[PDB]
Amino acid sequence: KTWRRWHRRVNTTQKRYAICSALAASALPALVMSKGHRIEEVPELPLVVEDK
Amino acid sequence: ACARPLISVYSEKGESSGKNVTLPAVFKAPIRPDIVNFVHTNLRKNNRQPYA
Amino acid sequence: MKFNPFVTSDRSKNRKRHFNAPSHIRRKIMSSPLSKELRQKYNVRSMPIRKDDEVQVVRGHYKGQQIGKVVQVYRKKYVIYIERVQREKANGTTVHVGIHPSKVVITRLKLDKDRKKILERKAKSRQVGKEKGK
Amino acid sequence: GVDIRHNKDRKVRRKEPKSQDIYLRLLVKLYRFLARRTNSTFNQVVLKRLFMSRTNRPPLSLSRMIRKMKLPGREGKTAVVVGTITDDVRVQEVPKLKVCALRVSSRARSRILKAGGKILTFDQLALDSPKGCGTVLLSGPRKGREVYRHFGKAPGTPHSHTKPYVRSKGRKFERARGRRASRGYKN
Amino acid sequence: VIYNEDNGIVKAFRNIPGITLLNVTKLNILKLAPGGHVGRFCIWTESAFRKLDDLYGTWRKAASLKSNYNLPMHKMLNTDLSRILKSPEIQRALRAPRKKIHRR
Amino acid sequence: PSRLRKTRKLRGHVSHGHGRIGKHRKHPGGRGNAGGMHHHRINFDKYHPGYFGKVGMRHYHLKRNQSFCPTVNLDKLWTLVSEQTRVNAAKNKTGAAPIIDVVRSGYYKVLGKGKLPKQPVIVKAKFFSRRAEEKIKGVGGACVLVA
Amino acid sequence: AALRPLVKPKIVKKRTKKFIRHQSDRYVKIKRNWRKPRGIDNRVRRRFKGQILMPNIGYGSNKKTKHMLPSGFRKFLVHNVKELEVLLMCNKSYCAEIAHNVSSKNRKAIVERAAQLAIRVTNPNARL
Amino acid sequence: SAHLQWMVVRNCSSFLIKRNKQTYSTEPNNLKARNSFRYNGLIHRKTVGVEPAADGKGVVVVMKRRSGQRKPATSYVRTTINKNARATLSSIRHMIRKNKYHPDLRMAAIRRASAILRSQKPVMV
RNA sequence: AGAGGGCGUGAAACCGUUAAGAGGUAAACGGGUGGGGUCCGCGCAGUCCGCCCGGAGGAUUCAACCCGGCGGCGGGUCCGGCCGUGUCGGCGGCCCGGCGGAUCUUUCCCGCGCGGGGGACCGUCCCCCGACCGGCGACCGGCCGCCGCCGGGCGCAUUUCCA
RNA sequence: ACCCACCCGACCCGUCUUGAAACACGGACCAAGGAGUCUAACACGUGCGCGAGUCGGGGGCUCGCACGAAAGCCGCCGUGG
RNA sequence: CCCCGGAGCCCCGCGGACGCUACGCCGCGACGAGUAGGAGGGCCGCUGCGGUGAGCCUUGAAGCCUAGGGCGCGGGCCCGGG
Ligand SMILES: [Mg+2]
Ligand SMILES: [Mg+2]
Ligand SMILES: [Mg+2]
Ligand SMILES: [Mg+2]
Ligand SMILES: [Mg+2]
Ligand SMILES: [Mg+2]
Ligand SMILES: [Mg+2]
Ligand SMILES: [Mg+2]
Ligand SMILES: [Mg+2]
Ligand SMILES: [Mg+2]
Ligand SMILES: [Mg+2]
Ligand SMILES: [Mg+2]
Ligand SMILES: [Mg+2]
Ligand SMILES: [Mg+2]
Ligand SMILES: [Mg+2]
Ligand SMILES: [Mg+2]
Ligand SMILES: [Mg+2]
Ligand SMILES: [Mg+2]
Ligand SMILES: [Mg+2]
Ligand SMILES: [Mg+2]
Ligand SMILES: [Mg+2]
Ligand SMILES: [Mg+2]
Repeated sequence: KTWRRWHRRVNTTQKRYAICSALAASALPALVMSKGHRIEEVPELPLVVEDK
Repeated sequence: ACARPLISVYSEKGESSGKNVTLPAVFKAPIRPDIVNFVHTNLRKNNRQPYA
Repeated sequence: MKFNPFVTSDRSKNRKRHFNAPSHIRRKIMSSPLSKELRQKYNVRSMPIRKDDEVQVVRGHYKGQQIGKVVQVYRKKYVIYIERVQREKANGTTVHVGIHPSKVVITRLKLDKDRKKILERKAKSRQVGKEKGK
Repeated sequence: GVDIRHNKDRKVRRKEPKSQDIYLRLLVKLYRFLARRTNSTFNQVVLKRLFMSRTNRPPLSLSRMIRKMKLPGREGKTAVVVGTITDDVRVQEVPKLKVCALRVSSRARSRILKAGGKILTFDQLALDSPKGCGTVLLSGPRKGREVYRHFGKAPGTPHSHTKPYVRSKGRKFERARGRRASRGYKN
Repeated sequence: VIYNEDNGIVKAFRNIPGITLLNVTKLNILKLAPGGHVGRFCIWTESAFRKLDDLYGTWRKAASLKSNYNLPMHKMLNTDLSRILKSPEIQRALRAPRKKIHRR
Repeated sequence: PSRLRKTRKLRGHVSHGHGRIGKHRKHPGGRGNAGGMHHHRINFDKYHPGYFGKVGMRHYHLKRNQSFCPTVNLDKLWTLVSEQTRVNAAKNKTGAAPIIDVVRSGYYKVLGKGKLPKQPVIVKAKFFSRRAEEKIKGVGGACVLVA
Repeated sequence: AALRPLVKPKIVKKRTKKFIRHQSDRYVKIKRNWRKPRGIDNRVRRRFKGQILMPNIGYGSNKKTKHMLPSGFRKFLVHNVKELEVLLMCNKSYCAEIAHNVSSKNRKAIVERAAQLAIRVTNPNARL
Repeated sequence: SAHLQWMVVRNCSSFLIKRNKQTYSTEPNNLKARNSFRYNGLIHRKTVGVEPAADGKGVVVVMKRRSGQRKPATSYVRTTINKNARATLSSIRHMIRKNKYHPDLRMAAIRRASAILRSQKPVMV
């Protein structure tokens, strides 16, 4: 049927918690290599570049 | 409050200049992959077209 | 990617618009690139092929350096027949083996006024595009 | 053939927390090691109450924490709760505290840190007192949930004070035959 | 790649395969943790790495762009339980083990 | 997740968890709440008392706008007002006695549950409880009506 | 000479025949894969005398010799050359197994790399 | 720290490999290739890795520096040992012994180093 | 065409032929074996080697030990500086910082008793040097101990490879 | 693991039943399809976030929608449950 | 009346696995029937999706046949030939 419960809404605080955990594990290169990103020449893993 | 290091800002050719920004506490937020997987697999169902 | 929501980008719909295209769209689909001398002389990347254009065969079992005139352009099967691109049957008669125009390079065009104005329009569009990119 | 009644051979207690949360699993590992190494029973009770579920570790309130810590003898004492510390807005004054918990809410945390107390975690509690000396282990209201008001003796039965499952309370949904002496019978 | 303003970075990192662009205030969970796996290689800018503090703040400061949101608290702070168990404050109180394997 | 439901562990089992002797028929005891006084009477007596019968008067055009009377206790009374108001209390050599407007906070009647701290107040509410008024006048406050 | 394992135990097996399904001899649609009888009156289910036997937990092989080849190794399915350095510290107890979908061009490279790394392959002479 | 990211990595890492009852781990600086808490070089503060040389003769030894986290380009230092193989085993043994540099990886790194030594020679006739 | 105009691959039920085995308790099955076949793994002996040591054949270099350079680990009176948290000092930023308040002031201003901007007050976030406790894995520059790498002096009782 | 030979055992599966190998029923054989799903109301148990609060429904503001009819935000952050 | 960069020991309070996917490894003791039914584990199987394997592939994918080698108690799975 078309009226299946297709969509799921999550709590806003849970969505903010999960996105803060994702931003926190965007650091920690042991979690980045275990994801599978080749990292071997990256000078600093919180890679912040200019505003240019 | 936890420890916050000082991340450098790289230029357009590598070659890190004298600009240094303190790391936010968002990167020191706790990691819970069960919450990340919960929120991911519940928000992933929202861009899903119906079939009948 | 494509951003226009009116462009199709669908598998079966693009196969439908390809294999059920009318003749004036089949003429544009059956276009072939030009040789490097013709590209340097006209600044034209590709052109649709005509009844009596001169053709080198680029890929296939009939690959070679022989410049062969097109016998005829058969737009139903999306194919062209060239002079020396033929094959003997069992009964000894020679039948021209068709080559798809994507594996076909043009060495000499058969120039008329319509082809001259098409190449001038395409060269003007390339000039406007190069000026916009410059 | 031996006559063991095998109905109760498998003890149904918790061996591990059913949750997959990794901070709680690290706290579980640390208190596993403290339970099977230290001779104290405090670490065993802390491990057993880290095993339990969310409806089984009840939230403990700040005014009940003040009440149970202003008992005589427990000066210089810490309060170890294996659930959550919730704030009560109906208490006015709060003394110095030393509260160990899994999670303290923001209002209770601000109230304790404004009163001048200390809020430790369980790893800091293990670094402070590994055997559990100077501790009082507390727990919130276990029967305090609304779910226990429907349990026990059945309604429609004399000397029973069980809340029945009513979709909407009012005048004409109940309090008729079965509750009135005029309509047949009451209980 | 996380960008702050649109001045051509979205047009630039557009046909290079693999790069997903995210705005600072419009961060997406489905692109910061694809497939449920939490780690992701991210390239920040200066005005993104400075605006994260204006998005979520520290523990002793509010979000300052959101209405009511503080950072969450850790269930345990020091997660280096190897260092915790090899610290002398616990091993002074620990007893002697029983590791002699007594077989049948 | 149909991967984790019970119908996967019942593949190969004949009666599918619903009994061999008494089969899973369509409606063995009627549809819905069938049989109130008959054959479900023991269930409707020992689990739903008061379900059958009329009681009380009938108010035909009822509306919650007339009977809307939200209640607040004296135990949560300083919660409606900011904390610096009770920081700046028992001072200034005056008997400062701040005003707690209850209708401004969103309640009408002030009830008398709980302990009230020793500080004079001016509670402005539409209705009062007698026990609440006794606690307020015992602390040293004043109950002011408002419409 | 061949590649010898670390230890060579005597692999004992409680049963080496297959647990065939009931009436698979009679019917062609009934495969040899085991299905437990769940009938009210079934000879195999209530275990009469001299029939097919049901697979119980009692036929379990020893944990030291479980999943063990008759040569003394344990199989590990290997697709490419990079997966051969996985078994570099396990060559005395584990052996490589080249997959079916691996072409004959790099199969020779996998065989010569395992010969350099002293890892036994149970099928080196297959394609050539 | 380390146990936290081990609790993350232990089941959903890209280098994890199941398939036929053994769970290995295929990242660099994982000698003995186990999916264990002892043998994992990405997580820990101190990391010993043993690899064959790119030229084909010698063994490179990888040491984690400790001088900077969050910086994978300068996180490791590589050295090359191409000697008469007894000095190779003794040099790697002294690296892991005298520097107090995580002595649990010591004998296993000796195993992997001397297995690479037997790898870099003509094996058959 | 081992793709031949209902033609991509072409299973099972069923049929034909060839090869093998068998045949009077209908056929078929389980347990235990034996015999005959089709293939697999050896083998003109497979005794397989992995270490340490002794002996007779060979041999290029280097380790032992010093010199110069580079990189790494550990650390002291914490050596000097950044960095970093808990308290104290200047209440200093408070106006040379924004916010919020159900604390006052219309001693003020503007738009007409109201709203905003001022003025104090409170709460939340920061500046400078100095002390103590944990210098805390958040970083360096010198100093010491140790380890590894490169180039020489190291000519042969040392050193390592083939049999 | 293919076939044959011997000794002992061994009645044809599913179902209704107190009882089936049944002179009880369905059943020549084979291939494909084929039967506990979805919405709502609840009840209990469990996982997560916040906590005397919680939730944003609905709506509105940002991107022109490839990824999107996703995501982010709200003196509507509480009208309301 | 001395330190174990080493007393040299069936025990090393000096750092301390070969043994540690701590959701792991190891050591004892008891038990093992089962319909209707209930619960748990599946590195049993099918299909599609988000990640992941610098995955496989015309130097041969899926499917199919097999008198071959096997593994798992089993569901089934991995190779060898066409
Ligand atoms: Mg039993
Ligand atoms: Mg039981
Ligand atoms: Mg059953
Ligand atoms: Mg039935
Ligand atoms: Mg049932
Ligand atoms: Mg029934
Ligand atoms: Mg029976
Ligand atoms: Mg064909
Ligand atoms: Mg086809
Ligand atoms: Mg085809
Ligand atoms: Mg055919
Ligand atoms: Mg009947
Ligand atoms: Mg019965
Ligand atoms: Mg009968
Ligand atoms: Mg029967
Ligand atoms: Mg009869
Ligand atoms: Mg009948
Ligand atoms: Mg019939
Ligand atoms: Mg089927
Ligand atoms: Mg029920
Ligand atoms: Mg619940
Ligand atoms: Mg309602």
